[PDB]
Amino acid sequence: QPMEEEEVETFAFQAEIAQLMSLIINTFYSNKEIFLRELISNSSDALDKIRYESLTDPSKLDSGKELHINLIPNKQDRTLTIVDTGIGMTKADLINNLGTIAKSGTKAFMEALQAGADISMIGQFGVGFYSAYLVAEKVTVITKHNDDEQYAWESSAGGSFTVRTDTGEPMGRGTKVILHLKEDQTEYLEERRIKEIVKKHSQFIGYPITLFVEK
Ligand SMILES: CSc1nc(N)nc(-c2ccccc2Cl)n1
Repeated sequence: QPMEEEEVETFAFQAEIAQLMSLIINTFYSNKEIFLRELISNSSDALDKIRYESLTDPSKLDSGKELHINLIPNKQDRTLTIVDTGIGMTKADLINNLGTIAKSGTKAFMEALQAGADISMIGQFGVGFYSAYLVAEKVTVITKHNDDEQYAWESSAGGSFTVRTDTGEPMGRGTKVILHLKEDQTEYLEERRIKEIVKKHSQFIGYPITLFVEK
């Protein structure tokens, strides 16, 4: 094929977010399983946003009426994908919300964690997404909002992330978080383990979850 050209935007994480990511990555924490509760909570919040906004404007569901979460472990590529049909993010929302803008709870959470707080407290500080780095060496976030095109965000930490127009499979609306798991964290690809953690932490979320198991 003749050479194709793709635009990439590389961003630096806000200094404190980068400090938090390094703390989560480079330090042992027990109870890493809470990463799933945090991502399912973000999906649930996104599904509430489109649900309430569609009450006033039902055409916001032209990109899909079904409001749900799918969990997709892939043992071949060692990824766990969390997909929702929530509100999604515009490119601007994605750049702002996933690393460039200082988050209110970052400083406070780092002090709490170092003082011996369990990693489980992360969600209360509004930085729960970053718990993905307890189990993943790389995270890819694919998102589609009614007001913009589909975008792919990705980071292996190291203080930067990239954003590009997604060349992958289009989604009607919502967000897909792809966790590229660390070699020692493959238990999160096991259906019994995923079911255990969803029953323990994610029972009252408001939307149906479906776990897709590879035969
Ligand atoms: C606003 S739509 C949305 N959907 C999901 N699943 N997650 C998020 C989110 C919120 C904060 C930080 C990172 C993400 Cl990916 N945002």
